Amino acid sequence: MESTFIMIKPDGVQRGLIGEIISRFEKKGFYLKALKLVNVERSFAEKHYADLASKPFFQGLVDYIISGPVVAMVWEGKSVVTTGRKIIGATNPLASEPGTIRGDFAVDIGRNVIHGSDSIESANKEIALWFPEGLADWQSSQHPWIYEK
Amino acid sequence: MESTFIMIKPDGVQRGLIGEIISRFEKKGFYLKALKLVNVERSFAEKHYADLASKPFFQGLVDYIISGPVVAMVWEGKSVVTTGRKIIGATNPLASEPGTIRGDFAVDIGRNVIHGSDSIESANKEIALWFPEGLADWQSSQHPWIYEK
Amino acid sequence: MESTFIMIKPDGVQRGLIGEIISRFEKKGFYLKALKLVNVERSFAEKHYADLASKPFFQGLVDYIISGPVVAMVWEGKSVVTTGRKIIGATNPLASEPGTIRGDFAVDIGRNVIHGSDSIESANKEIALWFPEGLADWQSSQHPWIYEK
Amino acid sequence: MESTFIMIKPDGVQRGLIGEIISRFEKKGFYLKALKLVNVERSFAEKHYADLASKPFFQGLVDYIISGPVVAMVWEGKSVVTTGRKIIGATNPLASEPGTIRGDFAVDIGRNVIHGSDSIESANKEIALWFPEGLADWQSSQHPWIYEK
Amino acid sequence: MESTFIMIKPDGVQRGLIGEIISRFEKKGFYLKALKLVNVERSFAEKHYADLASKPFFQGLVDYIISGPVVAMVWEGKSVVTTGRKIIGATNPLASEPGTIRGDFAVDIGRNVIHGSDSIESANKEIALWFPEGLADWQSSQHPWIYEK
Amino acid sequence: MESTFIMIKPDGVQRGLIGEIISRFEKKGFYLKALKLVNVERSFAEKHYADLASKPFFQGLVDYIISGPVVAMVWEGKSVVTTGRKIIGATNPLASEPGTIRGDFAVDIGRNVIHGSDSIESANKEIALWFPEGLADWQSSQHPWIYEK
Repeated sequence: MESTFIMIKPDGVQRGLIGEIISRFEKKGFYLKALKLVNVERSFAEKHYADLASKPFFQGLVDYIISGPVVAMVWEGKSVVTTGRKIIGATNPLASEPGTIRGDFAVDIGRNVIHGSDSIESANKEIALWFPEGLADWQSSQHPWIYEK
Repeated sequence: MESTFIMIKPDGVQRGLIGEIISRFEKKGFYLKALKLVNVERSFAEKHYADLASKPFFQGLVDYIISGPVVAMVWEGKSVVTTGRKIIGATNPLASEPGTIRGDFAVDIGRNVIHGSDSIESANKEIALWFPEGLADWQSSQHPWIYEK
Repeated sequence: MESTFIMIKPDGVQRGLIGEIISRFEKKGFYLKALKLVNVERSFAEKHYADLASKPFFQGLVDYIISGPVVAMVWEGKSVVTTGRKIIGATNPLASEPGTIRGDFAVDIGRNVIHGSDSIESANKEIALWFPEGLADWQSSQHPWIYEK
Repeated sequence: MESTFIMIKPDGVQRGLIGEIISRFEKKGFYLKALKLVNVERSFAEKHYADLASKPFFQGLVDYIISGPVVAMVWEGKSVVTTGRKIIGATNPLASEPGTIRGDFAVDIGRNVIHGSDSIESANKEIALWFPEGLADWQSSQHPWIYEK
Repeated sequence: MESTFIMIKPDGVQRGLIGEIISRFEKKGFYLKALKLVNVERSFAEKHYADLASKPFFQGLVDYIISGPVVAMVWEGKSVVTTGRKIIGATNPLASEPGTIRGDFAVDIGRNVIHGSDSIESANKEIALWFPEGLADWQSSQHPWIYEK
Repeated sequence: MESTFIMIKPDGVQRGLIGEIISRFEKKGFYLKALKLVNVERSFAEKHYADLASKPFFQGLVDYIISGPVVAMVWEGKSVVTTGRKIIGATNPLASEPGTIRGDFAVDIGRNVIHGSDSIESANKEIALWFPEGLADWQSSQHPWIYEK
């Protein structure tokens, strides 16, 4: 029942990786509980990157994330926060192992295809930020085969 | 620039087919312009299936679409309304071709995984219904390789 | 609940297509009820192809099937007999459409990868012949999403 | 010519992963020498898990493995025992690397999809238990390109 | 031993479809006998499209084929000419069937991803023009499982 | 703009892995700049392996590489030399991780499917030797989405 925030970045949209990314999370056994394709504006972007407001690359982060639509998602499951980062791979795509999303698809840190919450507290914050409206809840018929007890 | 409405039905979500379906439209070269996971309510379901209100099965259609979340999508491209439906495949399982979405995944007309607009006219209507908020516009850098001129 | 007999021929095994073929039936929503890797003896082969003993290429069918192990399967589902044949594609892989098993993988009628029962009465005979030990029964937790009611 | 015992557990069957799993071993270049779908009997399962008999989670293992059919397999090839384990991934899916079977597909240690022999000695034991009748026989035409010498 | 000329057009290259296209011919059982990535020069293009010199779309064809590199190939196998064309699918994207290359990837007749010889006579001519240096020869270890006799 | 030499060995061609290998490089975001199917002649093989001329296994290497056609390629991108080797996986398939080319496909060090340049120095020498004719020039429409700036 842990939940995490996964965002496909503008480059992930442009390079036609939306379905592929979602499939990795689906096949893993995680539950998609929220999803929307959205164009972000500066003021929202500034809130998402709030932790980095004092960084000199802050403006570039904001300039980029508004330059194309992104796909915002909430995924739910056991250890989905840390396992979500494992699926995504390392920060630098070139250090990311084949088999991970960044390992298979990315080469440039500034074009790293996807974002995943770095921690349970970051996730709760990110989810409240991106999905004020809440989630589209459901119960998977495969629950008893994905999970024990 | 033609657009169509495409919905992954409750069985599509439950059977873990969301990414696979999206990948097929992406690889075809179509542009995703709206996307969301939603739990549908009765009156909205009744509006969506309005054309069938006098049919005996109308109630069943409504009950089912409200029984689980769906993925609502808008796709844009040349002839996307009919080509969208070609990729989806015939309604009747006996008539579906291997290589289409229903040809590959569906065995029951009542569990047909996905549904696309019949016409430009009905698409316009479905888009206005499902996405009052409008679309997330963008321009693909692959445009000049997908389309001539 | 209808069932059909599906057999991967010795060329299917040799060309490493066992998993791919099984995945196709699984993804379609059919239920695997029996499965084994078998070396076939001539008298058994002759029983399998009994309804063809009068023909000249009867010996040809028989020799082919004893030339290496085969994978014998029972698949269960709505219209699985006809649908099984549709997925397999035309007998002459030259006429087989891309998206079918023979359309994707085969070029020669004498190496056409796989066999599916041609009718319900043939399926019942074949299942009785290959699996007198019975089937492995189970209920899929995805049943209510693959089938209506 | 080394051989190992690989078993797709009931959740692998239910989640439709049979073909995918077989494909990974085929593509690696390993040779399938035995295959059956089976419903496991309780006293048989108690034997298979004997080495864990005095462990706490022992009865749970026994209860679970007879709760649905499994796919029992023998695979042959150089270092197939250790390499089969490498393909399968870490026991705890929390640790399993993307690109491995459990890394790609599993989230719960109690629903970890598949089993492979842990050593040559376990393999011999498991193979004698599950396939007392022995193996199917064949020689791959790809042998001289998979192996040297 | 029949051979055909298959060429991936600049849009096929730009959209990253090179490996995918080659895979489809490999899996079918055909033999790659010649292969090169090449930039095409205007007068060579004029020669390739010579038979269309009187047509008003001639110059557009010439401009387009030289706007990017192409992957020129020779494939060999039974009925490879007509089957090559079948794998490629209909010229017009409103007609291309899902499961074919154009069916799966193309939406515009002017950006149709790939070319295949339309007849044995055309093949022979194209092969002589594009590969006067001849072919690379080899024999596939899979020949006896792809072909009978 | 760094470039590397990647060669699919005879076993990779025989096993029908050509397209699958190319796809992995395309999907990562690298640019194919040279590609051809070649029958290597003894004196050229001796040049390619010149660095190992004093090794006892030198003649074995030479014998193998001329036994069947290879696919020679040049790929370009950020850190493509080291990244190429990462995608390919460990030299010994006992160590190669699932997700890498050798991880997924190879089991014998002597049949390790593919080779990539081990350094920028080696890559330059290899590119000069295999592609004296030079590289294809083109600019990917995806460049601004693969690379920042």
